[PDB]
Amino acid sequence: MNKWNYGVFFVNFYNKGQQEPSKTMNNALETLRIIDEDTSIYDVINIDDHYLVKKDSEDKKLAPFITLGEKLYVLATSENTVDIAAKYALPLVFKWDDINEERLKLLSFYNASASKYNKNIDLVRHQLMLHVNVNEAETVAKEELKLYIENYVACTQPSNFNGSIDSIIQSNVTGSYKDCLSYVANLAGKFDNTVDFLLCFESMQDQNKKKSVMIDLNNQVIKFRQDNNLI
Amino acid sequence: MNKWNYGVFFVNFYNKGQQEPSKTMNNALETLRIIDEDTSIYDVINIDDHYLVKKDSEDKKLAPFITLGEKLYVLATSENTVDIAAKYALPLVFKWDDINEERLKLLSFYNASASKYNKNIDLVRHQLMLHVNVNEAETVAKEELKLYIENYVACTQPSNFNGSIDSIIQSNVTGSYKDCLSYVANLAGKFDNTVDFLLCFESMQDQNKKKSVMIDLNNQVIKFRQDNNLI
Ligand SMILES: CCCCCCCCCCC[C@H](CC(=O)O)c1c(C)c(C)cc2c1nc1c(=O)[nH]c(=O)nc-1n2C[C@H](O)[C@H](O)[C@H](O)COP(=O)(O)O
Ligand SMILES: CCCCCCCCCCC[C@H](CC(=O)O)c1c(C)c(C)cc2c1nc1c(=O)[nH]c(=O)nc-1n2C[C@H](O)[C@H](O)[C@H](O)COP(=O)(O)O
Ligand SMILES: CCCCCCCCCCC[C@H](CC(=O)O)c1c(C)c(C)cc2c1nc1c(=O)[nH]c(=O)nc-1n2C[C@H](O)[C@H](O)[C@H](O)COP(=O)(O)O
Ligand SMILES: CCCCCCCCCCC[C@H](CC(=O)O)c1c(C)c(C)cc2c1nc1c(=O)[nH]c(=O)nc-1n2C[C@H](O)[C@H](O)[C@H](O)COP(=O)(O)O
Repeated sequence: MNKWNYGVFFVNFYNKGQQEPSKTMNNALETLRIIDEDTSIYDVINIDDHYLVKKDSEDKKLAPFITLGEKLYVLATSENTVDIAAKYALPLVFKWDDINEERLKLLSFYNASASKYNKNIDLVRHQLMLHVNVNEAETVAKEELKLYIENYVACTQPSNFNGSIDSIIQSNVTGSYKDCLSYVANLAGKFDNTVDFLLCFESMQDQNKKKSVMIDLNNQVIKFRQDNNLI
Repeated sequence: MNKWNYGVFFVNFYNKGQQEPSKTMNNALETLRIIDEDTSIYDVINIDDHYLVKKDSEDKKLAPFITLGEKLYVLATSENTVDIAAKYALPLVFKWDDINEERLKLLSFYNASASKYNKNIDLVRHQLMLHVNVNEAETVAKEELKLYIENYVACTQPSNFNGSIDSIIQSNVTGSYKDCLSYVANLAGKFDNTVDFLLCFESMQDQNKKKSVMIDLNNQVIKFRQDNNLI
């Protein structure tokens, strides 16, 4: 409730970045391995696949409901699909490809709508979806995440790709460790400190890096909690 | 006696019919509180929404995963898929709508594939999805459950509502508590007692039976456990 739960997510696509169709998955099976045996704190896994047109037999967009464990959430996909969520008090799951700016404009309607329906959402915690990529070398990390995406937008019809693939990244989480930690736990802030994270560590090719950037942070939260009043 | 597990699923479609627009969603939310608020045996939830053509520009059908907490699953969408799932020796989620005859011919296919990749399968809990209807007057349910499906049916293209949707209902759980129970138990045996349940109590409108069937199960199972010791 000040205590930040952590989850993991994966996109669902064919041959992300460069990785050969079989490889993308073995990596993702490893990402899950850690979860089970080499960590704790990663307590839920998600599967971003939202780039899809979800409409019934009447060209009617379905209600993006995200399920995490017993809990149920709804993707803050728009101003209408977000307003509505206020109505029933449901928490939102912030998109990954949302320039932090614009995605901030949406927890805004969600404070404004909550108001409207005179709803009391002080205990509703949003979920933030970030694409981590940690490499002591500033720049390798960014040119690596610009491959997980550049593929991803082959599918989605992107106008951005005229002037924006850098911002998404700039919005996402990358660089050395400390600047990664100090960036998110900075961003939490711009979200009135009301979010939990679903962070994709799949741009990261060097498995050993990834396994190390995972159990590090585990051993970090597991402590931060322990250390001072959590569980 | 290995400790069997239970989740809860929800179907996802609009203007159900019989249940007006925000009728369903308002019941849905009531299921949800049952879980959070008065139960302890419902570990996860799910929002089935199968009837889609998870295609893309390239027309490649997307890997139909399903996630239940920190664990990954592969929906028995077909015979290949199951086979593919056989490799990674990932569990399967048998779906509420395939006729028990196909939620079996399919399980059969898995095990063929699996012990044909050397992937040990012993300890692999699969997951059964069934709609439920409970009320002493074991004839009611079938009507209010026949309804739901009859209210959904249209899209999917079921090899039967041009005959009747009596197989599907036959496959799911209609009748009366005391009975129903004994019957799914009877269904677990058809899969070497290594299948877990995902129960969607959303056929039954009277929300009092709902909260009762539910809390009825709960206690009854957490009692069982506290007994033969497993919690
Ligand atoms: C490595 C690749 C990318 C990783 C990205 C995600 C990593 C997880 C983030 C770790 C959190 C970290 C703690 C850790 O290092 O152990 C961490 C860091 C590094 C920093 C700089 C600040 C953190 C913080 N963690 C928390 C936290 O867990 N809970 C919290 O309430 N505040 C935290 N804060 C500050 C909050 O803003 C503030 O303390 C809180 O709102 C108190 O409220 P008020 O001011 O209103 O009284
Ligand atoms: C936990 C499981 C939940 C239960 C599942 C059974 C079905 C529940 C249905 C809940 C309906 C509810 C409607 C309510 O009561 O008013 C409801 C909810 C709770 C939410 C979050 C969204 C709804 C929605 N209902 C509708 C709807 O009825 N019709 C519609 O066209 N869009 C609806 N949407 C929104 C779509 O996002 C939108 O159509 C699409 O994004 C197009 O807009 P744009 O692109 O511009 O964003
Ligand atoms: C009311 C709405 C509909 C509800 C439908 C979903 C829930 C249905 C109830 C099923 C759970 C129930 C739990 C309970 O007892 O409280 C339940 C029922 C009703 C019945 C009839 C049998 C149960 C059973 N539950 C378990 C169980 O949790 N674990 C177990 O190992 N065996 C259980 N069994 C027996 C196994 O089949 C048995 O272990 C095996 O056949 C023998 O193994 P071996 O070959 O090694 O010797
Ligand atoms: C947990 C994170 C997600 C993983 C990352 C996303 C990338 C792919 C992950 C799994 C890889 C794998 C490929 C492999 O190992 O060779 C893989 C898996 C595990 C699964 C379950 C399905 C795959 C699949 N790979 C491919 C593929 O490369 N190409 C393709 O055309 N279809 C692929 N499919 C689709 C099926 O083969 C089939 O076309 C369809 O599902 C049949 O459904 P229906 O007939 O019922 O509609």
